[PDB]
Amino acid sequence: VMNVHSTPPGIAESHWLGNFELLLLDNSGELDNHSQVLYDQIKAHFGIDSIELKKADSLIRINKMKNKLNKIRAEKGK
Amino acid sequence: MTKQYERKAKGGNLLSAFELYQRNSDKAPGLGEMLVGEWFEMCRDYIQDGHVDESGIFRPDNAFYLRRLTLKDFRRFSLLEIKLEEDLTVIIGNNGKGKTSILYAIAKTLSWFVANILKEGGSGQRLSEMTDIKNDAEDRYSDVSSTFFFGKGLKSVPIRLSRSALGTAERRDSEVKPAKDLADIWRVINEVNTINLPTFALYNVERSQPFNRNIKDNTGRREERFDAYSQTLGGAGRFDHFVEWYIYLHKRTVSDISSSIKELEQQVNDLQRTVDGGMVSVKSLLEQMKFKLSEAIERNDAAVSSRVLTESVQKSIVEKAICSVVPSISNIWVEMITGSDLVKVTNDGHDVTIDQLSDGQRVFLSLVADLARRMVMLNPLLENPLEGRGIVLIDQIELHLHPKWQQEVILNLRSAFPNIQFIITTHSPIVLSTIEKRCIREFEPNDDGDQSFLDSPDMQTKGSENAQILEQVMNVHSTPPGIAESHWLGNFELLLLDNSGELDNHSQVLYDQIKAHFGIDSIELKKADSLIRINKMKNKLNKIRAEKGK
Amino acid sequence: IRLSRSALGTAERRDSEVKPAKDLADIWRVINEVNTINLPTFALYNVERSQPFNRNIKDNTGRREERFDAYSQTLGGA
Ligand SMILES: Nc1ncnc2c1ncn2[C@@H]1O[C@H](COP(=O)(O)OP(=O)(O)O)[C@@H](O)[C@H]1O
Repeated sequence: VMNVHSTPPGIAESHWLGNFELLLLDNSGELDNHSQVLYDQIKAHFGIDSIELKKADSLIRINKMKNKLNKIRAEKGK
Repeated sequence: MTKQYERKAKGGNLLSAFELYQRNSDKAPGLGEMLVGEWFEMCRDYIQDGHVDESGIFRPDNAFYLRRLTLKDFRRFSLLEIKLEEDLTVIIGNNGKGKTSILYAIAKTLSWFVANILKEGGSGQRLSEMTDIKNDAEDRYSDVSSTFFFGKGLKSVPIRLSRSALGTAERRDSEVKPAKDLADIWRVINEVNTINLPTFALYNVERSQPFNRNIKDNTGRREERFDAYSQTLGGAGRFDHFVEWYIYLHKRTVSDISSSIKELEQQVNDLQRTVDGGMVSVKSLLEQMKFKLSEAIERNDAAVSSRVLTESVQKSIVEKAICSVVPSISNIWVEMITGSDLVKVTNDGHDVTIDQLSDGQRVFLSLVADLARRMVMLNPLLENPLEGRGIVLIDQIELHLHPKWQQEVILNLRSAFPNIQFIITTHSPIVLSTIEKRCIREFEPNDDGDQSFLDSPDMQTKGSENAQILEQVMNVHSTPPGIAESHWLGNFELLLLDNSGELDNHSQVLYDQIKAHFGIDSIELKKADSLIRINKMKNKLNKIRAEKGK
Repeated sequence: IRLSRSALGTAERRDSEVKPAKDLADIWRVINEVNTINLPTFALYNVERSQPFNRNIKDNTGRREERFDAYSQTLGGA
C-alpha cells in the first residue's frame, strides 16, 4: 500500500542475508572462507536470537541437504 | 602559585591554563607578553586543534558532548540516569513516559552555556516551580545533573539545576559554575581571537507553525555573529530569521563590496575636486556620504580580519546543506517578484515558493536551514562550517514525515552534520531500523517512574525488518488486536492443530472467509496453504512410521 | 457548491456558485428558529493544532454556553 521497503535499503547490513545466499550458491550450497566470514559478520551484528541468523542457518542446513541429495543422485545417474 | 599551574597546564589542562591566562592578563605588559601569549595560544589551540580524517571530514581533537544526565524527582521520574552516546542517542517509549522531559531538562542545562557564552556572567533558564516538581514527592524539590565532556583536559564539567516547590521551607541552589567557567573561556578566547563556537539547539514539536510570508526588513541584527544564540533553545528554530539572513546574503552576493567602495571613492574624488576652489556648501550637507564612506570601511574590516566566510560561500554552503537533506528540495534561490524579494524552492521539478510547501517538507526544511545557518555563523574558521561542535535536541524527528522519508532522515542529518551530538526521540520503527542498537534508550512499557536506568534494546534494530522492530522493541503486534479479521489465521492454525490435519467443516468455513476477505493471492491465504501442506506432509510421515512397524 | 478564485492581476474574475449551500443552511436555520432541531457539526483539525495550552483565556469574548458558539473557529484547524 505504502510502497516502502520493510527493511531499509540505505543500510549496508540489510543486504547481508541476500549477499550470503549468493555466496553459498556461488559455491555449491557449501560454506567456505568468505561465506563463513559473512556468517560471522551476521552473527556479530544481528545476534543469536535474531531472525536473520535463524534464516542464515536454515539456508546453510538446507543447502547442505540439497547437495547430499544431489550427491545420491549424480552417483546413480552416470 | 604558578609553579604547579604551569606544570599542570603543560600536561594538557586548559582550566589551569585559563586561570594562568586570566591572572596574567592584568599584570604588567611588554616584558610579560610572551608568558601570557603562551597560555593564550595553547588555550586557543586546545579549542582549535583538529585534523581531517580519511573520509575528508574535519574532526576536532577535543570533542564536546554531554555524557551523563540524572533527573531526581524531576516530573514523573523519581531517580533516572542516562548515559548518552557521543554521536547519536535516541529515546523511545510510549506516550507520557518521559522523552520530552529529558530533552527539556537538557535544554534548560544548555541554556546556561548559551547565556554565559553570550554575555559576561549571564544566567540561563531554570526549572519551573509549578510543573517541573514531581507530584506526591515527599522531598518537594527536584534537580537535574549533567556531566559534559570537553576533551582530555576537561573530562567532566558538572552542572546541577535545582528547584524547590512552594513553602518547601528551604531553597535548593543550582550549582552551575563549571558551565560558567567553560563558557567564560569560550567567550574571552573568542573576544581576543575569533574561534569556532558550539551550537546548542532544541527543536520541539512546536515547530509546525504555518510560516509568515511577510519578512521584517533587515534592521541589521540577523548577520551579527551572536544571533545564532537568539531563541536557539526555545522550541522552533527562527525560520523567519533564516529567510531574512538568506535574502541578505543573496543581496550581498549580487551587489558585493568590490563595486560599492570604488564608486564611493570616485564620488569623493569628484566632489573634492569640484569643491577645490571653495563654496563648500555642496560638501557640508554632502558630508553625510563622505562619513558613510568611512562607515562602510567600518563593519568591513571585521569581515576580513575575523576570517569570516564570504557571503557567496555561506549561501552555497547553506544551499548544499538544504538540498542534500530534504529529499524533495532540488534547488533554493531568491527571486525578485514585484520588487519584493522572496525565496523559491524546487519540489520535484516544480518551482513553488516557501509558503506553498507542505507541513512535512516545510518543517524539515526549517529545521535543516536553521541548523545550517547557526553552524555557518558560529563556525567561520572551518572549510566546512557544518563539521562543527554542538548538541542538538530533536523531539519526534519523524514528525510530518512519510515512511519513505523516515528511512533516510538519520543518514542525511548525520552526513550533513558529522560532529554534532544528536539527541532525538522517535515514535517509529522505520527510523529505528536505520539506527544502531547501542544508540537507543528505551522506556519499559511497565514503568511507573521508579526505574533508574534507560537501557538499550536487546535486538539489533539496525538493518532489521519493520515487523521485528515493531514487535520486539516497540512491543506492538503486527496485526491490530482490535480487528476480528486479524485473528483468523491463528484460529485456522488452532483448528488445523486440534484436528488430524484434514480440512473439516469449521476449517473449511474459516478458509473460505479468509479467502473472501483478504483475497485469492494474499499472504494470509498463502500461509494457510503452507500450513495445510505441511500438516499433510506431517501426517504422511506419521503414516509411514506406523506402517514401518508397530 | 463551487468555490472559485482567479489569480492575482487577472482582468477576468471567476465567481463562486454557493447558492445551494446557502439554501440548505437557510432551511436548517429557519426550521431551528421555529422549533429546535439537531444541527450538523463541521470541524477541521489541521496540523495547526498541537500548540502549547496555558489557561490564559479569561475575558475571551463570546459566551461558551450559547448554543451557536459550537460553530466558532470550528474550521480554523486548531
Ligand atoms: N509534575 C509532575 N508530576 C508527576 N507526573 C508528571 C508531572 N509532569 C508531568 N508528568 C507526567 O509525565 C509525563 C510527561 O509526558 P512527556 O514527558 O511529554 O512524555 P512523552 O514525550 O513520552 O509523550 C505525562 O505522563 C505526565 O502525566
